[PDB]
Amino acid sequence: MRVDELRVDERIKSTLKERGIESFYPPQAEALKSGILEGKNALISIPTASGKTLIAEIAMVHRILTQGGKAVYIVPLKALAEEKFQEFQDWEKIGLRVAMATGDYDSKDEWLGKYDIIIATAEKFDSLLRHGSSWIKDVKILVADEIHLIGSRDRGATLEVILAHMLGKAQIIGLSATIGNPEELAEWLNAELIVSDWRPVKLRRGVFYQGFVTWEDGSIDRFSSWEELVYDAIRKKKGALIFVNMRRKAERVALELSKKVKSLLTKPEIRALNELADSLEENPTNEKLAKAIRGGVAFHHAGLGRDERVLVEENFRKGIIKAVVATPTLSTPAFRVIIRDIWRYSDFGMERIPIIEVHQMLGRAGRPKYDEVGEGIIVSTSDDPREVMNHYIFGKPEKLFSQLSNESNLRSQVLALIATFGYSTVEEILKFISNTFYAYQRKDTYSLEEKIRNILYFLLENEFIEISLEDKIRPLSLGIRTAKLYIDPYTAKMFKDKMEEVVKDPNPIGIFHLISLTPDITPFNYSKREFERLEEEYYEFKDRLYFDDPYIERKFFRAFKTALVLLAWINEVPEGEIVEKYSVEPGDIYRIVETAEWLVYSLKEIAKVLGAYEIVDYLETLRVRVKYGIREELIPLMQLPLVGRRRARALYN
Repeated sequence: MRVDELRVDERIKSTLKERGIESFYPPQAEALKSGILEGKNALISIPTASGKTLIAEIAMVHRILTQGGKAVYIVPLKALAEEKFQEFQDWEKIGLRVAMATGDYDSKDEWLGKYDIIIATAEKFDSLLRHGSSWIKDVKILVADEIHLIGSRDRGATLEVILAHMLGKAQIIGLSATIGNPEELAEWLNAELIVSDWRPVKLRRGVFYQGFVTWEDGSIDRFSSWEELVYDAIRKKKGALIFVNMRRKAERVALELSKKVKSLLTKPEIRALNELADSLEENPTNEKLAKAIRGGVAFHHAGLGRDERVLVEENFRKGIIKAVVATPTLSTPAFRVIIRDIWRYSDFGMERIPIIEVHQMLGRAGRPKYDEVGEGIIVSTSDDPREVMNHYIFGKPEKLFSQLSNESNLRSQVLALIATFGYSTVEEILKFISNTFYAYQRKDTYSLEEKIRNILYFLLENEFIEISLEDKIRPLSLGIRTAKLYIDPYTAKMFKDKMEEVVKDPNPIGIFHLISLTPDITPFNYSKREFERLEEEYYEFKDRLYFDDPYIERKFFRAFKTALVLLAWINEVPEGEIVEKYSVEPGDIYRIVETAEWLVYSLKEIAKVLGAYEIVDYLETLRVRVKYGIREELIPLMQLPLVGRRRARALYN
């Protein structure tokens, strides 16, 4: 299909041409002629390499232009939002307002009412709906990217919830990877189903086993070692992407590869890779990233700061970096994609990476511009080669299961309905359930109903809600406030129960430990080695905490380690020193800090709700200290367009 055969305003055809696009891939055309341009819902299940995002932009803009209103683009993580924001800029050339909303859960954000295209994570949008933002009624279409994450135990329930709220109120467009139950999800969505595996560049998938790669077609190719695939790819001017399961693993493998890749890097690239390694902020975690990069290979994982990760990502794109070793969470295309591990550590033991995931990983092979073929190789270190092939190259992807039973999401969601959506009867809350994907999969209805009755009891006991002998459920201040803060009802419960202790002794350690013990935060882990030190410091500072005795406990000390880290953060300990002293990386530090700000904020708000107004100012000063990791006497110099503990501290001196 030629962009000009597209029955849409010239403004869109014009913007695409400027983009170099003149025609659509067969999968794109099928999607564009399925009814999405006429408002129908649709579920697009095709390779990422086939431009799922373009089908969404076109249907969004066409939607707005033909009927005013706004378009919502829901993104998986508040990090794939800035990239969606950059690529959605060219829509402003035709007068479209593109906004990005990610955090700050406690606000209606009425300022978004003047934008046409809004990008947000599922959580952020879920809370906007709770706050009842004025403009939401103007949303005419919502696009959910990687909609298949609805099957994620963690946050899939949130995505399901907002989708359940929006179905039949706006056009819904889902973008997903291949899954086992495409038609079931499409039906629940009352959507057109577009399933395809057509891709621009041919994809050859194989398995590397003891000196050889066996491709799906049947042929065999010798390779002395899996790493040789990388080396070969690099010698051939192409690049390589290698997936691993652990951070340190990614780090060991990156440094390793780089030790033999450097002898393939012309003077320019080595010269450049050095100007590159020297630009990295200084800290342990980067020192490593440094050595590897000067060698041409880099590692990529959550333990690295946002910037570092961006620097890697783009330079791999720029091609200045020949290969990047990365973990899954937070993972451009490459000629060769190597999956070096097929077993990952879960709390359920070491398990095999899901099929849906391996496919998504192999699908990143083959750059439209530079390749006549893309190759994805799974490395079988100690698995039956044939079994690996049959399970990951010829096995149906997993079927998506509603993750609505996730007790933490459900408890927070049952209250949200009562406290911000006016549900007042169990039977009415059940009506909501009936429109969810859980209800549509006809999954165990009884068990869900009982978990909800129990949850209502929990909420009724802790005074978030109230009931009548007529059984009319109505929310109370703490209920409404909790729901609007987006925190788990249980962390609110934990704040409420300890509010007397906090006002009796307001202090950093106590608070950080308290918040780091709730469900809304993932405390730092600790090893067998340091645990010794943690115990002494604990018993040395048990007076400042708000809990009697851990025993009378793993999370307790994780939270306690976290309380110490944050404490050093507010006391301006240099990043690098914190990384060292507590064995933690700047990625987790920024993540935890950012979450602590949110959580110390929510404690202030819950304090307001419970009369403890005398600690409000303190917690407020604590919130700001946590956000920038600074002493109070610097909070003024924080205003600036940008500075931080960085210069600020020096300035003040």
